Amino acid sequence: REIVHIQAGQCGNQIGAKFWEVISDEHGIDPTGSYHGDSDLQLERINVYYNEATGNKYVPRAILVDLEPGTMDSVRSGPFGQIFRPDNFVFGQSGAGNNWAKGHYTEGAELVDSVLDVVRKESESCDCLQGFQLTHSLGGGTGSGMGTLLISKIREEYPDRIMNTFSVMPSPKVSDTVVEPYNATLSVHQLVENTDETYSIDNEALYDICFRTLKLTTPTYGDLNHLVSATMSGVTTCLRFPGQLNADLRKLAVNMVPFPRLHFFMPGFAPLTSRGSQLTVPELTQQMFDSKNMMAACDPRHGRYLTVAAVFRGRMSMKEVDEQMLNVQNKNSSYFVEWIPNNVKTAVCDIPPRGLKMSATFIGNSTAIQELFKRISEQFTAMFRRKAFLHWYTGEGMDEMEFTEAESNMNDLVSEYQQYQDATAD
Amino acid sequence: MRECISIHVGQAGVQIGNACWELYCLEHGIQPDGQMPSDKTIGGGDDSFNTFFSETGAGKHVPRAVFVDLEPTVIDEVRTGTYRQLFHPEQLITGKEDAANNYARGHYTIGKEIIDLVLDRIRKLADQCTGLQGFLVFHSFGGGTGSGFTSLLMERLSVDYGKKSKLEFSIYPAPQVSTAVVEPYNSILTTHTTLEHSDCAFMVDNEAIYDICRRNLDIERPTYTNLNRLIGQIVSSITASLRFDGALNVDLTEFQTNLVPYPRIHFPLATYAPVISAEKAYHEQLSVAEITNACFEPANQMVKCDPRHGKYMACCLLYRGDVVPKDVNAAIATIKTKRTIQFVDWCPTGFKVGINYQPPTVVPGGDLAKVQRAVCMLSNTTAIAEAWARLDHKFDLMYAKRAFVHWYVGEGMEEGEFSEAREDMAALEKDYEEVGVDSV
Amino acid sequence: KREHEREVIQKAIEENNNFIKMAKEKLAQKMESNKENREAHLAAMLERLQEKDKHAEEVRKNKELKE
Ligand SMILES: CC[C@H](C)[C@H](NC(=O)[C@@]1(C)CCCN1C)C(=O)N(C)[C@H](C[C@@H](OC(C)=O)c1nc(C(=O)N[C@@H](Cc2ccc(N)cc2)C[C@H](C)C(=O)O)cs1)C(C)C
Ligand SMILES: Nc1nc2c(ncn2[C@@H]2O[C@H](COP(=O)(O)OP(=O)(O)OP(=O)(O)O)[C@@H](O)[C@H]2O)c(=O)[nH]1
Ligand SMILES: Nc1nc2c(ncn2[C@@H]2O[C@H](COP(=O)(O)OP(=O)(O)O)[C@@H](O)[C@H]2O)c(=O)[nH]1
Ligand SMILES: [Ca+2]
Ligand SMILES: [Mg+2]
Ligand SMILES: [Mg+2]
Ligand SMILES: [Mg+2]
Repeated sequence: REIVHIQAGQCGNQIGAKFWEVISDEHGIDPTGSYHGDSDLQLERINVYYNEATGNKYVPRAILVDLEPGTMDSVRSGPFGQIFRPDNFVFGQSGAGNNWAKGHYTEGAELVDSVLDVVRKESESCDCLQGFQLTHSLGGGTGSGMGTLLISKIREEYPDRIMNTFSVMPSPKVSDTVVEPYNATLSVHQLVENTDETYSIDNEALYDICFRTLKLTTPTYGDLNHLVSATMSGVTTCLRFPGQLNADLRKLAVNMVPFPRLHFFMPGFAPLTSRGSQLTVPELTQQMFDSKNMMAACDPRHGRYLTVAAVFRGRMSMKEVDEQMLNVQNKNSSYFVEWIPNNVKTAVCDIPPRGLKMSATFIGNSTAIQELFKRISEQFTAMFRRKAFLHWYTGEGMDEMEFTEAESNMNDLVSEYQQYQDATAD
Repeated sequence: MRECISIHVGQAGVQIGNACWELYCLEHGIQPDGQMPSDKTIGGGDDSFNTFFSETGAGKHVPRAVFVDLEPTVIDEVRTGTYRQLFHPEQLITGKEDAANNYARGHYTIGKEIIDLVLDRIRKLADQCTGLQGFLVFHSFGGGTGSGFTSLLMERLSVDYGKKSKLEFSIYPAPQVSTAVVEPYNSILTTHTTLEHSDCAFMVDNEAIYDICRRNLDIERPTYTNLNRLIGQIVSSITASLRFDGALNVDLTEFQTNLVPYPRIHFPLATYAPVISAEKAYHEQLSVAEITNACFEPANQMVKCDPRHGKYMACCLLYRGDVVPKDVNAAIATIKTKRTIQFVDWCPTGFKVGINYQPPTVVPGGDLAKVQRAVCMLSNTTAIAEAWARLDHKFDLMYAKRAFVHWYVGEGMEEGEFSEAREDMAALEKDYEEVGVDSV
Repeated sequence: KREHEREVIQKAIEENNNFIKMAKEKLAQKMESNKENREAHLAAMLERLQEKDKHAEEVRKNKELKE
């Protein structure tokens, strides 16, 4: 029933903050923490993400973590910063300075137990905890290293719970930071082994959608976060509203993860929107299978779909949805693994997101995600062959061995996404 | 005497139970509070409805039923719903965490924690029976509770009750209403484990029911509500033999004697007629001959398969309502001379017939038209093995690449349980082929 | 004849008993193989995690070794 939310670093807290605004809006919860909605369905499963506080109040079961107070202070100052539990803001003063080793082994390590205490306080008061969801970046130091350190520390105390992450992937089109490929490769090496399900949020994809598709002159971080929020609202719909398909973290994991390591999903969304002021069932159905609507800079047609989840939001014909979903599957049969029958699952939610009458979120486990990992391994090998910037990491305590190991594991993961992309039915 | 305990396992099993019990009440004149004005024997009697309903001193007719699910949300709706006063709180059993579409969780992990509580409550119901006949188990093939918990419960019921009758109504998976990609694994795992522990199993292809609702009842995108209303009718037809009395009434056991030639060949095909809309039934009444012929129409089957490409090993006709022997006899004679039914060379070509005079009742706010007479045919055809093959092909595609197997292995299961289950399914498919060969 | 009649009812009883027995045995065997397996799986998982903790000490010690 209950999920525990954890936002780490700058990126994590920023995307995590928007998640809470958007879903609160949807569930009829104001920044004070009261319900002022119309439909009963908004409350049915509110206990999933919110705590029913004394005096008919609703508190996000969220833990805000950062090695620097900067971002968290801005979140507290924010529109919804008052809905939160004040005790759930756990912050350092030092910072990670976009260093994985700092968030993982040293600075983040000294702060990790103070976090665990809040994680436990939240987990003890759960009637039947499902698992946890972490929002973070892989390019930084805090969300990257401490976020991955938190993942393994939590798994030691709740080994039988679902570990879900929204991992924002580093792009050169988005940041000047040179150590971003080093921080990502060490993070992905952690995620392969310790997460059950990871939503791959590629900044390259979010930027190109903003610049090219959305026609944004100078895309900002908040512009990128409007895509992240839309994606995050869609992928959690089935968990928050009464439904039949993928209604809990494990049912979703059993349906999406055929092989333990291959748990990196390509999110997709239609209609693509900008926070400015501005689609049929076949149009929605068509768009969420085209590269332009992919939250990861990967082409579905350059790989095969192992499994897919399709969420439909708004009042439409279920018959039409069924017919359109059948149409795309028959018309694109080659791009779906034959050895996994009936791999596309479809859910229908009558509650549309705000500002839309109908939307479609796509959750895909495509072998085409190897394009996102190949790009990061190229960005890593450019530096690693040179042994460039390694003092930042060896100095904090690490070895050159750890980077060789992390590179291999991410190279092995790509060999595996290819292995099943080439796998035959007969 | 001759009481039957019904066990409703998982969402499919529970929601079908809701529909079934709702319908039995309507057929016997039992109010949503359990009161039956028609019954003069207060506190108890020997009436035919007493095989399914117990009686309190107060005058409440209580279903001889246990509802089990590893999660509260589905059973909670029964606790709050129209018939909340029909059941005692102790008959409605919930866990906190479900089996997450995993056989291993329902059979082992989660299921092991609730099994003894379920057995206690079955025992409590058993203890109120003067002469327990057996059990009716409602579950899905695809869900983790529906597959794993039913398996475990069946095994435990064989240990606890011996060879006391264990019948099942199993929901067969269909893509149109399918909840999980691993349904073919759960179906093969439950079929293997339960094979030895069931005396008769009525499979209900969700696709077959879906098609009937769409085609016969003209429903765009049928809901579980629509599906369960049609299943309610088929189940009622098969249990009517037990819940009513009459001169022409043949007991479910007598049908079973004819339906089961070999212990493993215990899957009968159910065909129901008529399934018609109020609009399509206005000024058109269907005769005994009309409804009988409709039974040999593949469009009216509970499982999608071709019995015209298979061989019969039995035919049972279960009539409901305004039906007299003269007409049934004539309708059978016609089908026979019409020579449309090929039988195995080793068995008699007779049709076993039962008739209950009480006509089919309909749930208010239904799609189904109230008809004067209805029929349910139970046949043992080699064609039912087509269902086994389709499910077995899907399993094969996935298990070749060991797709999703870690989810089972991580819950304590071995690859060996998968291969052993599949080999039993190959053996069963071979058994169905063997029975169809003419003797030398 | 009275002997064979006695023998037949005895065979019915023994086959029913042997059935309940074998069922009891198969279940006990499966619930123990599953208990041992799931436990062994959690054990393996936590040693892998405990070794990640052991390695982190080796890193924090290697850092303090320079000072
Ligand atoms: C010349 C350096 C600039 C700053 C940088 N340039 C680059 O990325 C390029 C590609 C240029 C060439 C080399 N390379 C480094 C850049 O444009 N970005 C880093 C932006 C992000 C930047 O936007 C602009 C237009 O510069 C920022 N946006 C915000 C922002 O949205 N602020 C919002 C609050 C916020 C603060 C931090 C975080 N992480 C999230 C949110 C508030 C405003 C109102 C809004 O939401 O738009 C801050 S910096 C893009 C790529 C995402
Ligand atoms: N006809 C019918 N099928 C149903 C119903 N509910 C679920 N199913 C089918 O059953 C399968 C899924 O099984 P569920 O009943 O939801 O599973 P469960 O036993 O509750 O198992 P868990 O929830 O995993 O513990 C799919 O094939 C569904 O189409 C119902 O009310 N009627
Ligand atoms: N889309 C998105 N990316 C962000 C945001 N904030 C930072 N990033 C990215 O995060 C990476 C650096 O990690 P950051 O979260 O800032 O560092 P941390 O505080 O150490 O976790 C870079 O690739 C940034 O482009 C944000 O709000 N949205
Ligand atoms: Ca009575
Ligand atoms: Mg930063
Ligand atoms: Mg940066
Ligand atoms: Mg369920």
